[PDB]
Amino acid sequence: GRVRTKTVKRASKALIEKYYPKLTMDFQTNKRLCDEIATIQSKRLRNKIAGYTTHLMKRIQKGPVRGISFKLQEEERERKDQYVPDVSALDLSHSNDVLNVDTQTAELVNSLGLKLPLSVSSVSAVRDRR
Amino acid sequence: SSNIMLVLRGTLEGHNGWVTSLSTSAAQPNLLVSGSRDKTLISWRLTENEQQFGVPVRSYKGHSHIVQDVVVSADGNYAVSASWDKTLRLWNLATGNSEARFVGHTGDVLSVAIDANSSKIISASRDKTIRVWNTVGDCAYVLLGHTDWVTKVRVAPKNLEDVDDGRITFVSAGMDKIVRSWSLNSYRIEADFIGHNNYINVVQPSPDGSLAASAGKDGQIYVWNLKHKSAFMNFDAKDEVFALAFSPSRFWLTAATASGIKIYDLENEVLIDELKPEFAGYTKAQDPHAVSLAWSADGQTLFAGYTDNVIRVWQVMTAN
Amino acid sequence: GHVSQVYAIRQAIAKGLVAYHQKFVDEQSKNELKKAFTSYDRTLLIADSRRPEPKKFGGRGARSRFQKSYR
RNA sequence: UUAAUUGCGAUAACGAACGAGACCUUAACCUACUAAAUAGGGUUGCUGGCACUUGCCGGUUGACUCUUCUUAGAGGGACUAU
Ligand SMILES: [Mg+2]
Ligand SMILES: [Mg+2]
Repeated sequence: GRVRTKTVKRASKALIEKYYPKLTMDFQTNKRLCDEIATIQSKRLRNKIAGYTTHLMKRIQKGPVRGISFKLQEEERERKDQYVPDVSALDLSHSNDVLNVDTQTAELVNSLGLKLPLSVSSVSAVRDRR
Repeated sequence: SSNIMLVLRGTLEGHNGWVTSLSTSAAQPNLLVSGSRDKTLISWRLTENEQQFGVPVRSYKGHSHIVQDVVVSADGNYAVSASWDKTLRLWNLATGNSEARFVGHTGDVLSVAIDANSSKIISASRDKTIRVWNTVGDCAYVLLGHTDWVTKVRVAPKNLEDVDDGRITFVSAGMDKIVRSWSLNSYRIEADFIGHNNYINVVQPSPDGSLAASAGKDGQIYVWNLKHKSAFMNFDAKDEVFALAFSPSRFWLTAATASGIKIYDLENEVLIDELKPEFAGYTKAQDPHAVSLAWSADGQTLFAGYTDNVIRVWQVMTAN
Repeated sequence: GHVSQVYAIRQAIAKGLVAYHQKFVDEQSKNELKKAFTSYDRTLLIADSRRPEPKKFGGRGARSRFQKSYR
């Protein structure tokens, strides 16, 4: 019946979010780090805190996880977010500068008074039986 | 050139914790002292007979906590052990009893260094300090200058310095992200080395004593000159390099990455071999990496102490 | 008591043999002794963990109650 | 899911407080430290007996020495560690 209640989980989360570069995979080194970088009153709570910190560190090493965040992970997320493809995914870069439509939006383009090279195709108004 | 292959020849089972450090004496080639997380040292006698490369000789109990760094004496009859109980222990390699109990570090000791001669003991501890002791047990010097933990201190061997100087030069590094040089007789500072993005995990002067190799969390291995006080080269390991070691015969750097053991050929600035033993029943994400590396006196065998409580020896077997 | 003393001598003799072999004889000898011992009645080298439970009020036993009446 | 309104979470709910947990006493483990004629041990004295080989079981508040057990302080240890 070990569930590691609020205090240890929150303290370990803050420990990771403020000290990820210094934390390691090993329990004993992280125990010493918990001793020096944080003032845990007792020592059983210190051991529980270090153990959950090691568990969360192992989970992070396996991959990215919900809830906790740190400088390196958010920087990586931002760098991945800033990805913009050099090649155009619009303006008819594919299908040899031709995009397929039906009659209705073709008349939409016509009534808009714009040239807009198109390609008509009936949509076979019979609907799938699903 | 130098088509040199190294093959695992034996496994030295018997420890019960991660084999944190290894040491070997030049005078005595068949003895190997290894300290582990089981708070004990083990002396191994090497047998060139069949599968097992060595034979444990004596277990050195007397340490309350993790044994981090182990150093044997120059003669090969004494061994100094640094442990996580803030104390150092001097052991007779034959009697098995402890001679001296060095006390005074307020933080658990992470590394210890032997003098080139049998005069001074250099110890690095978590209390951000370095301590210089006599062989009796008292502390002679308390060297400061590091604002954080000092993880590794191993002495630069005097090769041909002028004739003779009677000056003891070594290096120190840790979580201060710096590498410092120290000179002893007196017993004061020397030049600095600042290259590491993350903090330094381990440093090691070359066997001659003119190249210093440092490593850290980011796997950025740096090679510097001490007698010239300049950088020599820089590589990236791209994993967690736990420990590293020069080689006596070849111009090589073994590096204990979190994935395996790389060897870097220094003259060609290119890695040549990778060492990854074959385990069973794992998930490929927690394979036992290396924490201790030690070459033989000649440079023919390599001892690697892993996290699975095992020493594995790779013997150099040049398959043409 | 008697049998507790006997088990104490058992463990003392075994541990003395093992410690002496470690201290002055050899490693393999001590390891072989430990293999012969621990493969048989682990208590031979490891002290027993069980110790008596303190008694509590409301019952004549360490973890027993007295009786109920209900009427 | 937990022994737990213990957590993972989903969410017109957000942040919190008491309880639980944490915390103290006690029981373990400490051939690691400090030590001890108000606790023990070794060597050696001075003796008793049996053996006769230098050894066995004893006695002495005679000396030197040690802390493994007995103590009690600072600490270590387990955090479900791998
Ligand atoms: Mg009863
Ligand atoms: Mg004691």
